[PDB]
Amino acid sequence: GLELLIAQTILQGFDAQYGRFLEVTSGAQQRFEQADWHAVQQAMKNRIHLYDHHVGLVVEQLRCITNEFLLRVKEHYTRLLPDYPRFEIAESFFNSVYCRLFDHRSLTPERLFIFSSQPRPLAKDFHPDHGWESLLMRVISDLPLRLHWQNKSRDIHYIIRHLTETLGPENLSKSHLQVANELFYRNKAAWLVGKLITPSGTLPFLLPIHQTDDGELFIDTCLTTTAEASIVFGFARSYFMVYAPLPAALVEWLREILPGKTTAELYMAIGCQKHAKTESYREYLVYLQGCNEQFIEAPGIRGMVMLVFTLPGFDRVFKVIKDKFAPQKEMSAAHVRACYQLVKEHDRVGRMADTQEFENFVLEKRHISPALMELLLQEAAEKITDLGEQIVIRHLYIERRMVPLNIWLEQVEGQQLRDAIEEYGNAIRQLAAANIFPGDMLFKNFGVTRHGRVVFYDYDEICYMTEVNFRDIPPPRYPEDELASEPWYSVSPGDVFPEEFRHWLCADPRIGPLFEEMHADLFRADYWRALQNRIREGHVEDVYAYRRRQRFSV
Amino acid sequence: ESKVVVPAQGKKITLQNGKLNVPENPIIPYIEGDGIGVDVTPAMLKVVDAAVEKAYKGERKISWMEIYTGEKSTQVYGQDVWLPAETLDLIREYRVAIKGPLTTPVGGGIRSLNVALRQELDLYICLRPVRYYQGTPSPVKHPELTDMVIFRENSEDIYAGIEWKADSADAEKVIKFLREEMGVKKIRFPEHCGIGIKPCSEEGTKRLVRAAIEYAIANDRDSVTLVHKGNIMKFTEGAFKDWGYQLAREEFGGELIDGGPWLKVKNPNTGKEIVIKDVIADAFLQQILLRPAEYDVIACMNLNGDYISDALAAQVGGIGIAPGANIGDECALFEATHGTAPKYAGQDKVNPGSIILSAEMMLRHMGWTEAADLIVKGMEGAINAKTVTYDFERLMDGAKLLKCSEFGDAIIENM
Ligand SMILES: Nc1ncnc2c1ncn2[C@@H]1O[C@H](COP(=O)(O)OP(=O)(O)OP(=O)(O)O)[C@@H](O)[C@H]1O
Ligand SMILES: Nc1ncnc2c1ncn2[C@@H]1O[C@H](COP(=O)(O)O)[C@@H](O)[C@H]1O
Ligand SMILES: [Mg+2]
Repeated sequence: GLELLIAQTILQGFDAQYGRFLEVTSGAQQRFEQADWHAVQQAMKNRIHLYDHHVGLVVEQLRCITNEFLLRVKEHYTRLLPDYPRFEIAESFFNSVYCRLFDHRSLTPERLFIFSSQPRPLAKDFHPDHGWESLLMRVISDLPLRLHWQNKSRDIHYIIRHLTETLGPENLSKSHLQVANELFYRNKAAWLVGKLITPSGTLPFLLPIHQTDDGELFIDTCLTTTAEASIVFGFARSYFMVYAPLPAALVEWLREILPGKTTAELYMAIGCQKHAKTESYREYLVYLQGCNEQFIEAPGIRGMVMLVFTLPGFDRVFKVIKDKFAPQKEMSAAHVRACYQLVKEHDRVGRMADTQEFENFVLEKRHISPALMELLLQEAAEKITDLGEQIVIRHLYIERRMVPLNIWLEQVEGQQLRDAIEEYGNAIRQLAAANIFPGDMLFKNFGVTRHGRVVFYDYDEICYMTEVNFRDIPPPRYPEDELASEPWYSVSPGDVFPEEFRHWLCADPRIGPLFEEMHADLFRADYWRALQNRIREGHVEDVYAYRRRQRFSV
Repeated sequence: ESKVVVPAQGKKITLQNGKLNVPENPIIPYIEGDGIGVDVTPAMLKVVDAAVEKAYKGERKISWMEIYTGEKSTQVYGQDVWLPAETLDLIREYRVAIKGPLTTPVGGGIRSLNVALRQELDLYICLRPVRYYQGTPSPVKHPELTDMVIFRENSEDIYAGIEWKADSADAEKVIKFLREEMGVKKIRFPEHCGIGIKPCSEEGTKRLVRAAIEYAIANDRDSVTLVHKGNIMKFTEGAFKDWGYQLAREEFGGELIDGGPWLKVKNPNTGKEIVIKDVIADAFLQQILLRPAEYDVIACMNLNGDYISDALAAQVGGIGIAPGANIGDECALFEATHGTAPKYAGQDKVNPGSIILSAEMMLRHMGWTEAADLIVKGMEGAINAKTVTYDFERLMDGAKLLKCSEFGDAIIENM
């Protein structure tokens, strides 16, 4: 008789968890209205850690109820899934319970939902019946935000100026707008997300609503390009706080924009990370069936703490923590995990890569290159176990594969090179302003995306900006000092000297001058002091997921 | 792949039976080095070649093969390749090599390339020969009486770095074990207490003393002096003395002098006696100021060797021109011992003394003692004449200011 009870107990867990998820998300407006940015940061951490409380709760419940079989439950759980609106995430929720019950072991198709096994409008149309002048007024008025506007007419004057430049005044009269019912919240931004329906086709329509210091809300820009929306919903950016009573309907809707993003990636963006992970595995399994390929060591410079592999044509890397680090890296395994935990909770500002913890990941022996098998068996022996035709990697991370900045820089000339170094400096500045210190600024630790943007991925040496002592390099006391191999001055742990950054960042004759004209501040300790002073004063630096030039103010 | 061209007409130095077969046509690898390495390396090559041509009539020649590490390695191999795996392999294979300065890191987070090479190539001996050069500015009255060779152990001692922070549990856990499990009664303050471990072993000790005694044999030195703090640390420093004395007995057949520990070891090549003695560390540091002539070759532990070498270099006015080498089971790496002085790099201004003198270490290590002498004669010749680079010129009186390359020529003109 427990068969049905357990299945019902699990589904009760899902109904519970998703309701709370909605509530924590519902407070995104009030946090934004009151400019409570520390609670905005705090809510991201809570939503991320919400799913796991309920999985744990359900497991303990099941244990107390239970202190062939699983197929009885599986089918029971399967039977109440028709006429249940969010069956997809419920299946993932089911999976999470089995995975904890069986410590991520014997995961195959019929024992759990490794495969899918299977109202209220979320937008409303707006037509320029009385000109776009009034149309945009009605949209802005329909917003629930309880703050004032300085010059709504300024912003409405701006958005038309954009729309006129983007397409013809004949297309604009025949084009209309379908904006979503909710606001997508991130950091100090409230996003309006809509669709632009033109005779020539359907286009993204994005208006970020920002907040003047203790004041009004202004629309900072208007974005209508396919590629621009990618950036906004980027893998490197924090997840959106969006109220989605039916997410599967929203994922389908968002898909018309963001045409390049996969189901999983689209689920990630709205904040269903655990279900995204379920779809990430299916996207993995589908790719794997579609090709004859071997897992190889990822291109670029080898890791001194992480061992990372990939498939030749695959868009993601697998990173695993070695048993032993290089002799000069005085770190505990626990600390690297702690660094990875840190970035996952943290606001990434489109400058840090998102990871997915996987436990007991399964690979086929025939799929591994002999070079990698020996590397895995030699540098990560403790992490792997043997299962006949397959191996089990205890613990690894999966992230978006980019092209390592160290590699990219060798393939790039004048103009593009100028774009590369600009992206690096801005990356470093943005991260530093977001309370993050990038340990190994070395190029080999940054990736270059499809959009040409720079993202950090080595978390060996990460730490909070508030944790470090930025120092000037003392002027020589005597001539002798200029030629010494060692400092005459004492150096503490946590002491950083921006001056020395030059030797690793300006070796090459091309890149040096560019740093010297674009990012001179990176090598002065005073710049990092000013930044850290503001983080200590509680200030949060605004990030724009778009070019600074695109802004209305310029 | 590889971008090092192996010279066509050169030949590989071979190690067989624990002895170095040095061909008359040897391939020597050399790293240019970061910063001022660009000024000092050319100068060395010119002088080291000149010494060989003059000393051996042309019957010998060195086939130089540039290998890479550091900023330049970035310029040939790719963007963040600062130490290619082949560099280590080429150094292991060719047995003997020379490098300019590599950038040492301020700040704890980053990776040092110099230390990478050491631990990677397993070079456990730090060799530091100190002597005066006639005319060098000095703070002591008689620096001419100083001609020592310091064999410094580099893989053990407190320098190993086995330590725990105060109040770290690990420390408290360690302290706990000593206090109740081991019964240690001698830690005055067990709370808020950092801990470091000092390991000294027979295997680790004897590599060093063995190397030093051989060097004394190979180069006609008078004595080997084991320096230690035996009178306080009886099982670390004291065992280092005891093992060193035991080695000279068992392996080199040392006879006792007047029942005292001191041994008379006979040089197999010459017949001349090599005295094996020992002195306390704190005393030795006085004894080097007062009576340097007594001492010759010195073998000691990590911490002690570092202290003594830094003091000896001051006495002889050669802090800025100190030679160095790191030796292992299968290869040897001679280095310039100063920094990269990026401020001056490329102005052909700095003093190439250090690298040049590590080249003389190298030449002597190849058994080409004759050629090494001509550098020595060149260095003391050009110093006496006061034709020197800025670092000395400003200090001496009636001196001629020369550029790096020019001072090299001066060294050559006095050979
Ligand atoms: N997202 C990614 N895209 C492409 N390549 C990657 C990615 N992440 C890692 N790699 C490759 O794996 C290598 C090692 O991983 P990572 O740099 O994160 O840590 P690490 O090498 O341990 O740190 P360190 O630079 O201190 O040695 C990188 O140098 C790069 O070649
Ligand atoms: N080792 C694994 N192999 C395949 N899928 C996994 C593995 N671990 C977790 N998953 C899936 O990832 C989703 C989230 O799992 P969890 O992170 O354990 O809550 C679930 O749908 C699981 O089925
Ligand atoms: Mg790396």
